[PDB]
Amino acid sequence: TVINNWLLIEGHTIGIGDSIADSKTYQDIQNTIKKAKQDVIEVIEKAH
Amino acid sequence: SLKQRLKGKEGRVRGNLMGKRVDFSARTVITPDPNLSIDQVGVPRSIA
Amino acid sequence: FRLNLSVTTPYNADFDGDEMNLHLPQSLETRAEIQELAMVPRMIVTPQSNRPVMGIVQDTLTAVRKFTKRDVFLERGEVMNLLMFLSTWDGKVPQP
Amino acid sequence: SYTGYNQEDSVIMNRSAVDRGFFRSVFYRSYKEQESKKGFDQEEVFEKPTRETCQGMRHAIYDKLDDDGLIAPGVRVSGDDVIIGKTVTLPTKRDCSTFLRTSETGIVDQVMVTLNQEGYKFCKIRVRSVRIPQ
Amino acid sequence: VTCPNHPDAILVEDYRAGDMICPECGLVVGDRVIDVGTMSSSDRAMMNAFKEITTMADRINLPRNIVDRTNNLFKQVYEQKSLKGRANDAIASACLYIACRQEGVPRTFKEICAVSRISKKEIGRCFKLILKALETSVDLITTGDFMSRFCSNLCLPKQVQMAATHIARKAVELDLVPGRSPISVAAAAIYMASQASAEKRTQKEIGDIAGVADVTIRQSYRLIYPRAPDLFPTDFKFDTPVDKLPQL
Amino acid sequence: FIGKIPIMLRSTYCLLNGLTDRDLCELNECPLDPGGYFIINGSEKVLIA
Amino acid sequence: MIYICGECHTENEIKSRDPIRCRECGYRIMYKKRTKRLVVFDAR
Amino acid sequence: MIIPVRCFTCGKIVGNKWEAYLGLLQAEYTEGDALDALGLKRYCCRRMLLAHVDLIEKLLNYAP
Amino acid sequence: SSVLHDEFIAHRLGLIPLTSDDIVDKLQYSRDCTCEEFCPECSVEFTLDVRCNED
Amino acid sequence: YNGFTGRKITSQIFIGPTYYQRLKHMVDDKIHSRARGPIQILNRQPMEG
Amino acid sequence: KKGFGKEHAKWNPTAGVAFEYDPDNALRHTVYPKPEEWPKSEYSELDEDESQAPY
Ligand SMILES: [Mg+2]
Ligand SMILES: [Zn+2]
Ligand SMILES: [Zn+2]
Ligand SMILES: [Zn+2]
Repeated sequence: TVINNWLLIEGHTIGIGDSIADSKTYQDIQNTIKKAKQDVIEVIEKAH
Repeated sequence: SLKQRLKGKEGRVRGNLMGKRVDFSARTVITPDPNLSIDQVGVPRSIA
Repeated sequence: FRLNLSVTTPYNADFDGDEMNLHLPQSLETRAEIQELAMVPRMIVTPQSNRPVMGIVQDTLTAVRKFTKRDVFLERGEVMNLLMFLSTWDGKVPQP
Repeated sequence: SYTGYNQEDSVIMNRSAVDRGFFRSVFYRSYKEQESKKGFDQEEVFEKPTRETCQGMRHAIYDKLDDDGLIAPGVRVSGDDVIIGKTVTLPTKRDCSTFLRTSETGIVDQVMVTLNQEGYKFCKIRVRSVRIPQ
Repeated sequence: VTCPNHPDAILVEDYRAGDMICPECGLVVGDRVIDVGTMSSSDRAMMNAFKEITTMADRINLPRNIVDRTNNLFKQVYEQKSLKGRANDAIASACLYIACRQEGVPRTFKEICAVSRISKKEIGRCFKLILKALETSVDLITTGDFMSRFCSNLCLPKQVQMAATHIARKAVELDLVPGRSPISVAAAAIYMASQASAEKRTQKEIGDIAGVADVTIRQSYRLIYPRAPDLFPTDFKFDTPVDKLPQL
Repeated sequence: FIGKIPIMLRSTYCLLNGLTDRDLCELNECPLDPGGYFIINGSEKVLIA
Repeated sequence: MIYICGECHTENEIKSRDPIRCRECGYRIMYKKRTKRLVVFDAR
Repeated sequence: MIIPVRCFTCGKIVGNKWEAYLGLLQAEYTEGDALDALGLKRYCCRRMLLAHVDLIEKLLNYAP
Repeated sequence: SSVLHDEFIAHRLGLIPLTSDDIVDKLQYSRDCTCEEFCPECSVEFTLDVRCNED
Repeated sequence: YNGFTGRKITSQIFIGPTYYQRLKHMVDDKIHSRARGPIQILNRQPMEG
Repeated sequence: KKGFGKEHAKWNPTAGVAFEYDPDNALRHTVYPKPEEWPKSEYSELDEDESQAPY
């Protein structure tokens, strides 16, 4: 009871500002993903 | 025949002595109500 | 039918179109034995794994995590307001 | 999260928007009855069963029925009302009938009378009922 | 069902709870007791006759409510067995003629002959025996009952069909045809009607449909012709003046 | 004569084949109804592939 | 009582225990006429 | 089937504006302009006209 | 005999706004007034009657 | 703003128009109760009425 | 008849009723995470290059 009745003073939600990241982060994520893909290609060629 | 009448699932022993239909029971949809205790439930007035 | 959330986790319920059966004790010995054996306060901890089955759930837990930081300060008005909802309250206001 | 009444897959909804037509709907339902001659003497017929002649009836009211044995459209038929009066002749007259289910509170929409495939007279009745979100 | 304490003036049956309590004071005289609502020798020939009844009814092709009573009429005729020593197929055919009349839609013996081997005379003979056998009355024929299918067989529009019916109706009310078979009369009226519309047909074709001849219609026509103009309904649209109605 | 075959609605052998919306509405039929089902004793039946 | 044809909408009193057909149209689907006892609604 | 007489959220009267919307659009006013000229502004009252399907004009094709 | 059923029209009527400028203070609540079901002291009677004849 | 006290809400709420549907399962159709109702005849077990 | 808006929503006399106070977070009743992305209120008295009044 007391935490619901405080919770209408504080309030809560989920938008899509809660679901996005800054460019510095996105660029770093893209860099590592590209490197991982290249490594798989190197493994494939040696097997042949 | 009297074997098929006293036989298995929905017979006279698996269907009328162990499992039987009981009077005095009502079912209704559930909805929240945070103003109740744990010890309580809220019954509508037509079922009651 | 209307029930408290803390009771959702034993029954494994959710409120998107479930249905729940209710049985009514008729004699007086059976109402006494349900009262002294199987009430919902008497079944908080389980013998299966010697821990409780019911704990704070859903919004209440998130709000409690945000009600108990160190930068959270309550003015006099909502101290009056929130202390209106305690059934186990002394009658005394704690000094801030 | 507003007051706790929308926890664990629920929704709070505006009451004074429901009063302006929000998500209001209607609900129709039809019933069939067919008079039949199952035997040479056992014969059925649509008629208004009278208390002293017919015998197997319940004490429910039979005033809404017309002379034919069917309810004219427009009346407000509630639960446990009789809508079709069908009497069987006894080898005097032993009446049957059709009653509503419980808790309908409908309004009789329209009544149709015609002949089905094997040529027995039969009728269809449609009941209208409005459903406001709750 | 009897209570020692007091007399029972009324015992309502509660359909909803499947219960029986007595209103005047109250007592379940009965609680939870009311539930809430080659081998064939006989008629080997009768059994086959109803297949043959069905096989006879099938040719006419119509909702067979007439047939079930035809089956019960025979069953009844069979049971008395006063007329047992007679041909079954004639009785079946006679049962059939009767049912159509019993349904208020008789079919001509001529038609009934089409679906059976029995002479019209033997059907008529058997018919009277059944009337006597089952002791039941009949009804008189009306022309309009055959206005529908014949005009249909000619694909004549309702207006002609309905006009004919009035012409027929007016003619019989005036008895312009004393003793004349209403079949030949209806047909001449139909002829007159068809002759009053673009849908004209030769008497022989009509005669062929009514199962009669063209000379048979010619006489009946001669009897109705004097009143050809006035016999028509007030709601009609000529395709040919009554003056220009042919003579034969 | 041999017998009678059911007819799938809106086929080339139905009474509604190649009609215009002014006539489909005149027989109390919906111009948007797709067709492709049978009418058997009042009911509407559909065949599953 | 009084019935309404399903095609031409011409009212015609059909007597008890009588065949079900229109007149001037020859049709076999009849609709019963609306009642004359009055029922009141709420705009609510 | 027919334009509601009141917006479900505000309560502003929206029923009388249906014919006008068709006319302004007919005049080739772009939809954005038409709504503004009618005077609806809040995006709860614009949803009323922007997303309305008029089924009453197709039930008037069946003879009574 | 229109396309909408009876309870559809009874609902689109209640939401029509009536001029309530000055005579709301002279009207009793129909549950307080000492009259019968209705009287010109706690009510106002309307009437509609339309018939379509042209095509 | 809060509707009961008119105060502002500390968080900002995500609001916008969406498209909802009304399913067929209504509650007027799923409520039922029994208390000493009609019983059968042969086995005297509770029966529907 | 006569009534008010607690009976039914056909008896209330008003469309939307706007209301607001403290157009700039001088009291910090609401807390912006990034106070720069928020449009300035219609009633504000701040400069064009400010976000909130000082607490
Ligand atoms: Mg679930
Ligand atoms: Zn007609
Ligand atoms: Zn609005
Ligand atoms: Zn009054």
